Amino acid sequence: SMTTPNFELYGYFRSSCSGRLRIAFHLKSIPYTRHPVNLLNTVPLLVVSNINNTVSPSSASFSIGQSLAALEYLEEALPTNARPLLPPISNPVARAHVRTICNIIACDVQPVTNLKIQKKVKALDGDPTVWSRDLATQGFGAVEKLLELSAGRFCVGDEITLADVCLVPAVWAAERVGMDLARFPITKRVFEEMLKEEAVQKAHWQKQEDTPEDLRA
Amino acid sequence: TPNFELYGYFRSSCSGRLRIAFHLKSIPYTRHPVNLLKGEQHSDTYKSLNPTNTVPLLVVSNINNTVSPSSASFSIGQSLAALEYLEEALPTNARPLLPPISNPVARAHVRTICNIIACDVQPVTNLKIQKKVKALDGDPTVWSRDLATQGFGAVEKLLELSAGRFCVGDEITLADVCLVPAVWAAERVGMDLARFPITKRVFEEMLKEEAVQKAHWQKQEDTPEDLRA
Repeated sequence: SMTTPNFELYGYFRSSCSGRLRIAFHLKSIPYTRHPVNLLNTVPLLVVSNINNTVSPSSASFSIGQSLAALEYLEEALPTNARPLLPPISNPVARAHVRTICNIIACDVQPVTNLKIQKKVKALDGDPTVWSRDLATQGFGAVEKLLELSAGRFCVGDEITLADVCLVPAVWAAERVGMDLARFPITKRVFEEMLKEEAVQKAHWQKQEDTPEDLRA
Repeated sequence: TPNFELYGYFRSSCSGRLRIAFHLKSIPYTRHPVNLLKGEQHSDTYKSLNPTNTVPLLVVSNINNTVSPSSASFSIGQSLAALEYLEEALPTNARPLLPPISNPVARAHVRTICNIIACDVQPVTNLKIQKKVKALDGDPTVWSRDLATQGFGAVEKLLELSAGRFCVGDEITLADVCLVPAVWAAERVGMDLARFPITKRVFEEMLKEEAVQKAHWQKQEDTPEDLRA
């Protein structure tokens, strides 16, 4: 097998969904072409080429506009990669726990606290910051109860999984609306352990090419 | 103890996904209806079933729980995780709902469709967010209709690339299982399904399936008499 997928990521330094993929690519040492897209229509968007597109066979590339599907694609399309981000298939219970945590974040927090929805909330004369902070706080409470069951060094045991990959950019996004991370001690410990990772530092929202100077670290 | 217990509600779209998947795969389960309109998920009987109190809740029993080994059960409060769990925990089931592992591109396409519904539509148009919108003095029905119309436009674009008889090719996948209750939820808020011709056709093809009829929101033990059909 001589199959070598080519990856290009249309992303944004501050997008929490783009940050999942940045983290996942660095942890797995998978080279990608970064195409920054300044949001101030889908971001992120991962374009995979040099593959068999079994959906659109005459097409050179295959697009994935949803970060969770893009993450699972990385797990499935690269079976020889030295770092799986899921427990193995023979452990469906641990995989379900990992996916539960990803879904609380990807389904219960991110979609109700993004720019699009904050704007809809301001259109109803609400306070988008308060709306987002209360929803993030509630979602992190559910994350924390699941981490009480599974966390070791990381969200699920002592290895990094997709759960930690989702957790990190969601902490960045939650802190921006003033959520107090200290309310969720296992989440906080796992977050900090993840920031010790060089791959997480390379994926950092303050450390990308399109990070504005005011925001750089 | 049953292998599977679904605490569901007849008109919950996430519960609908699970009912459809169980019928499609002929997997026996025990149904406990929890009336979300009466706030029954806060009652004492459902106390010890944490999460906090989510509907649907899938309780899985008689298993080796490799996360909490002192227990022979676990519960899953996220329908997407629960759907994937059925695929992996029952690998020899007569109806797999994802294309095989040797076609990761088609599994990615299926997951993308599920994610649009499960991430971009259902969370912003569910009962919790509608109540929040109502408290702002907005119209929750209009809010949800706009958001579902927008999500369906993105689904329809993906179906243009993949759909045959069903969402992805000619076989039922998890994309179809997510689509059906999403169409039910969207129509409930006045979305015009005819604007999305591929979605409409796939939805009508799914409604030909007896399993979908057994999972139908109008055909559950807890469907009120005036909503039955």
